Amino acid sequence: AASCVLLHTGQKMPLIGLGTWKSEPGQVKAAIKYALTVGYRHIDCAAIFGNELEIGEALQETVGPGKAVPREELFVTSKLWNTKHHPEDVEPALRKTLADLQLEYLDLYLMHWPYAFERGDNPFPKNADGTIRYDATHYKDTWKALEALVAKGLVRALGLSNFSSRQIDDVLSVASVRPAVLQVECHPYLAQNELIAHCQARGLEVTAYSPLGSSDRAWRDPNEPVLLEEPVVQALAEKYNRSPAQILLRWQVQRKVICIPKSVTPSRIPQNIQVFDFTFSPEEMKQLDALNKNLRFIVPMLTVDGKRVPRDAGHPLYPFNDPY
Ligand SMILES: NC(=O)c1ccc[n+]([C@@H]2O[C@H](COP(=O)([O-])OP(=O)(O)OC[C@H]3O[C@@H](n4cnc5c(N)ncnc54)[C@H](OP(=O)(O)O)[C@@H]3O)[C@@H](O)[C@H]2O)c1
Repeated sequence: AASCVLLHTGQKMPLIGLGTWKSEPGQVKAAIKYALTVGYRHIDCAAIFGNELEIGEALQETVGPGKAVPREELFVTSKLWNTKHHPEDVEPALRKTLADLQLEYLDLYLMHWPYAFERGDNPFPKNADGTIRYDATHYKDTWKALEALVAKGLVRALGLSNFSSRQIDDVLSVASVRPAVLQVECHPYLAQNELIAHCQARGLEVTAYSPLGSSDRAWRDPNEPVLLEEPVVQALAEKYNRSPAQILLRWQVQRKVICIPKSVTPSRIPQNIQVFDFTFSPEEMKQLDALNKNLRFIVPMLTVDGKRVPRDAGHPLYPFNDPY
């Protein structure tokens, strides 16, 4: 039970994938192997997560010309970190990921963010005051260097992560290799309808990260409301005899949006992919659609005067200034 969408490159990309953000080492390995046993065929990774090494070890014993899962039947994604936007660094950054992942090619390689950070070995270049010392490379230059990778057959498809509609069109206006996927935060509170309509218009499929709301991200502490716990989600969870998260994921699945739910919990892993045997009626979709309130949770902290404000909102290539 795992449907998929067809990318413009002709690749079959499963609607459900295994997220690995914060899936620390000594934990993601166990998660990966079990996920594969339960049907997962789509794994979502990132160099910044600092766990691709352990992921490579899991795939080294579950995927191969002998294991239970053929390499070609797996869809592996990864992303180019912000400190590797300079054209020169792009291939070394990709290769490194392949080394850690122990693969010969990625099925999808995404630019993690449209804005760059000072190049170097420090994933988070700060200075004195502790502020992030950015870089000025434009995403279009990083993108052309990313295209050379598809040429060398190191990556089958390219995509964008955290890009705005304007930035997406900016890449499309000069692309020799067109983005196949747009990965953004997406769930009932941030439905991304406008962006989704935009991508459909540009031939890009949409991947939703933090589909459950990230439960509490790597930084958050409001007080309410909580995506899970919304009465509609609970009502549907009761009606279809499924967990609140399955309801959130099914919602995305039903509207053809790819989801890469993250989990290192044995009992949730199989549940997060088991969202293909039930369906919501049009009215229930409407009810879930009504939860939309253009609210995004995956943004910075850099607390200032007892106030939470975006840390990188100052970057000229910041993706969240425009409506979408
Ligand atoms: N491109 C980007 O910029 C970007 C950024 C961030 C993340 N991502 C990707 O998106 C993936 C998922 O996003 P996300 O991890 O932020 O959030 P998410 O998948 O919405 O939520 C993950 C949290 O939900 C819990 N959870 C998982 N399944 C559950 C279930 N069935 N019921 C209740 N709780 C459940 C997890 O706990 P346990 O693990 O303890 O089960 C974890 O604390 C990441 O792993 C990563 O691959 C991409």
